Amino acid sequence: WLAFVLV
Amino acid sequence: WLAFVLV
Amino acid sequence: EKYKNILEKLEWYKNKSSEKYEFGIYEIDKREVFITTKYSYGFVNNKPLLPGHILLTTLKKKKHYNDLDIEEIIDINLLCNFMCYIMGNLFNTTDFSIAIQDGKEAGQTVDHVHIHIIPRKINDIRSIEQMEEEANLIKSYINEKFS
Amino acid sequence: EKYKNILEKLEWYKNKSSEKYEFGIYEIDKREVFITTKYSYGFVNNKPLLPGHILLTTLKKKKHYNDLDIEEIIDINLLCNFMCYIMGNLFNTTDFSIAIQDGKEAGQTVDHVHIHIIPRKINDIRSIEQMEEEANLIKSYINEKFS
Ligand SMILES: [Cl-]
Ligand SMILES: [Cl-]
Repeated sequence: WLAFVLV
Repeated sequence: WLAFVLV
Repeated sequence: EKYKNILEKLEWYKNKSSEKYEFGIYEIDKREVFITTKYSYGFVNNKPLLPGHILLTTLKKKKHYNDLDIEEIIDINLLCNFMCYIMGNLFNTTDFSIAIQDGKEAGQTVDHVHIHIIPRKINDIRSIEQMEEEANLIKSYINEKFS
Repeated sequence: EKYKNILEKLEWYKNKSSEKYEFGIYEIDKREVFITTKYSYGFVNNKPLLPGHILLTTLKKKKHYNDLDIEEIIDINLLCNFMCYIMGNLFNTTDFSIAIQDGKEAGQTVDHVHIHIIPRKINDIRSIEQMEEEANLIKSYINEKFS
């Protein structure tokens, strides 16, 4: 979170 | 991947 | 035998359930739950990022991953591996995004440890009806293959 | 005692090492490794997304999470929980992004199961020197607190 799946 | 951390 | 052995470690049996399913301040409808283990449960996501997006959480409300006891860490992680196998067979994929948003600054919105399992494919809100249907498909498959 | 108990389960001891560290087709320099267990190892990331970004992988090359044996699943996951505790103490945070890119369509670039642990804070390439320094800080802390 919040730039890719799942960060 | 590729829209949040870490997806 | 690998997955049957995991289910034995998770103390699973067909129709195993909990009287209530707490997730943070929220309560999960029993119709949305596809598996219950000694320490954890799996339920379909009401706001999936992609199809087959599921959640695994502890039966006991614990905020951070480091609040879990050794037995809970093993339980939730063996369930995760088992569910990637099941979802793999159901959604016809070998690829998954697996993640824990361990804390507010990691994007956690519900104060209760949970693992996201998201099936993935090339270039990839839900009603109780759709959720019950999805949970039923998962539960039915587990029952068919594992007794 | 919780973390000491995990280390006993991981069969860890101060200075435990492996003769070689394989990661997919790549080889990890021993200077970048901060912990070795019965089935896994932890190493500093050469391309961190944020400070303290570390990787955990299996000593045996296995592509998918579902290729792991029960003992390996337990080992890598107990190490993950242990490392969130250590990194939490070192980077002064309680929040982490924990993730597995399980397959090419989940963004996996190295064909070997690995867990990403990324310390997180509000509104958040490396040389062998910086990497050795970071791995040394982690290894030194584990040694100091756990014998
Ligand atoms: Cl909550
Ligand atoms: Cl590779």
